[PDB]
Amino acid sequence: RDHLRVNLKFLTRTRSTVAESVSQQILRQNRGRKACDRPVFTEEDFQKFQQEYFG
Amino acid sequence: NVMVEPHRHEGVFICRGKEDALVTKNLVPGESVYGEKRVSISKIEYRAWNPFRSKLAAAILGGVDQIHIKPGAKVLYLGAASGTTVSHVSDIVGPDGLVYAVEFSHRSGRDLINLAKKRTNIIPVIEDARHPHKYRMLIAMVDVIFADVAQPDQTRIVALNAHTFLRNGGHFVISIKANCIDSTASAEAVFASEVKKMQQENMKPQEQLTLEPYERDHAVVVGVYRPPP
Amino acid sequence: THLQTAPELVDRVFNRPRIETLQKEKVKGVTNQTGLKRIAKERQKQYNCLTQRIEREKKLFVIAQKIQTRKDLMDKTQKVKVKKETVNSPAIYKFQSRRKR
Amino acid sequence: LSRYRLKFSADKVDTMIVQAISLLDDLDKELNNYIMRCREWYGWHFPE
Amino acid sequence: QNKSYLAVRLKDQDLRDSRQQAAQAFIHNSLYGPGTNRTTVNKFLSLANKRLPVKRAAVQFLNNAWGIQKKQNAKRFKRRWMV
RNA sequence: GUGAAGCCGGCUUUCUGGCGUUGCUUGGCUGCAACUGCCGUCAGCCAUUGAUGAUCGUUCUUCUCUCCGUAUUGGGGAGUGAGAGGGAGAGAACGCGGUCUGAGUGGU
Repeated sequence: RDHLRVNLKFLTRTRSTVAESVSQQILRQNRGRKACDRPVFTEEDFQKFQQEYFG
Repeated sequence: NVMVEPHRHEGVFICRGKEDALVTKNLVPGESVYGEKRVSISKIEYRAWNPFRSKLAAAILGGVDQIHIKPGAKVLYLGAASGTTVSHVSDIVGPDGLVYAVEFSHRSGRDLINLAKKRTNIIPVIEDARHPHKYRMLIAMVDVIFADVAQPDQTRIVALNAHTFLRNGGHFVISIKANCIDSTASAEAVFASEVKKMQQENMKPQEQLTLEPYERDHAVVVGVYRPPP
Repeated sequence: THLQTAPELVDRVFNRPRIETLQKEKVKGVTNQTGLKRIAKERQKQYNCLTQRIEREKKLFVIAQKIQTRKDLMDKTQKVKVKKETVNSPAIYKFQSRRKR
Repeated sequence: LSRYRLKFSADKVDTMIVQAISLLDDLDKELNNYIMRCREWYGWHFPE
Repeated sequence: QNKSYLAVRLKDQDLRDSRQQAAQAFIHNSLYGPGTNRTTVNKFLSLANKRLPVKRAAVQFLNNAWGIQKKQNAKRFKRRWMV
């Protein structure tokens, strides 16, 4: 008996995946905590104002 | 409640259900080597193979085409350490096969002997892999050489061992850590240099796979030694 | 062609059995559709518990350091704050250098 | 050869330390049970 | 994904070693890098011309890459000058 | 645990019983054998329970099967048949499950 058709249906239809938020949290704990392991107003506005207004 | 799927590599299975685990058939039923959990199906017991701790398991889950470790095969294992990966290899080769576990560290050697007591197909060799002539009496001609020594001249160590104990047409599986070979060079640059050095001896690398999800800066190279004309 | 497997199995990198393997082997265990849904739900529960325990570890690591950092403050030696406390990290202090007599 | 390399000898092994003191407790429990039987059975003849 | 899988011939991927390149760069900066006292061969050979009984110009008087557009305008101005 | 009802045969032994099947034979309603195969008939003997306890108690999946056969979508029955599940005892591996603190004390 040839199981190729049956095996293909069971190896493809049952498709499931863990979330990205789940996977990324697991992979960072595996990394470790050691040092080697772990990874609108400017000064121009203020300066020019005090020259013109209070200078 | 478990459903078991055959894996593409003979002697390896994959276990689903409550657990997402890659498993091998237990050679010694009822025994756990390093605390791995076991499941039974009906009569047949399987042991989980941790990809985070082992590098061969990571390569298998990474999509490697060939591992060449098969039932009834002789395997020379360089860098046995405590024997976590050795125990799974002993499962695959079965009673017919033999595993030669070479480890230089004394503390890791004590764990091998306890494991070797319970498994008849494991032959412990507490020696230095840089001198294959110092243990030639114990090892006959083998089929596959696995090297996981993580040491800068790994290529020369394998070649010395391959010349003495690996048959013509035999295969080798080598794990390379990029930062161990050279810490400052890039990983892909380091891996290509080792590929060049393998070609200098009569070794033909046939494939290369990086172990990104479970490790970092690691690659596995599978090739043939002295290929037949 | 090089892997001798079906094109659909190329997508699943973790297990892609060969053509001759597939027509000579049989999947073992639960094979009914209703059981497979129950199988899928078990995966979510275990992975969620793993996620929850990991996040608990991260918080407990931070809490222990802050209590330890507060304990270091109960010292007469002069100190200067170099960083403010945050949710993830405690405040960092540098102490004056005197040998313990 | 592996035992020789790891300095395993008959003197260095401490398994007999663990075995002896486990047996030493077992013999004490056995001795207690049997002595009570001598005192109880012979107590019906000479309780004093 | 076709991008993940790559097929390469054994002899082509052999390229220059990055470790070797760093070794060459160290020699270059040690001998001809910033902080050294180096001159040009044209200037070095022109020191003899300044001391001769009859002074001459630089050994190589023309600079090829100093200017190209400026060179053409000088020729244009010259032709105008003869009228 | 319940508490009064169950079961109804054997061996000798005539009528030189019949009814049958299964193999070989046969010119022939021919013979030869086998039966752990049925229905008798004719007389004789033998044995013939229970308050000192009659009667009555099991889930699933399957096969070894078997007989009726509704043989076509069947049904039953007998299985020291296998296991699954439940109860009791004896072992092995693993888990709950995580090993106080850290610079001051005494004399003068």
